[PDB]
Amino acid sequence: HSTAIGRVWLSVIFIFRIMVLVVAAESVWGDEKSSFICNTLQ
Amino acid sequence: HSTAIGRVWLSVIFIFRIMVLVVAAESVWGDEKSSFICNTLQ
Repeated sequence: HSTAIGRVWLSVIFIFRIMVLVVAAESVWGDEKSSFICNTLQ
Repeated sequence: HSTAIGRVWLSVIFIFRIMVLVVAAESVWGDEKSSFICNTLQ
């Protein structure tokens, strides 16, 4: 019922985004706050 | 040989300055650098 080009390509890009987000959230952004340090005694 | 007013008053003020400097150096300025602290980790 839907268009040929739309569903397949949109689903593929959505799955790619999900995979990239999973990898980045699991690994890259885990210690964004714990390792965030400033040069001060305050 | 010198003037009446000069020697006595100058000597008294000089001795006063010496005593004040002795007290201040012994006590007030002893930890001017050791207790000098800045708010930084540098």
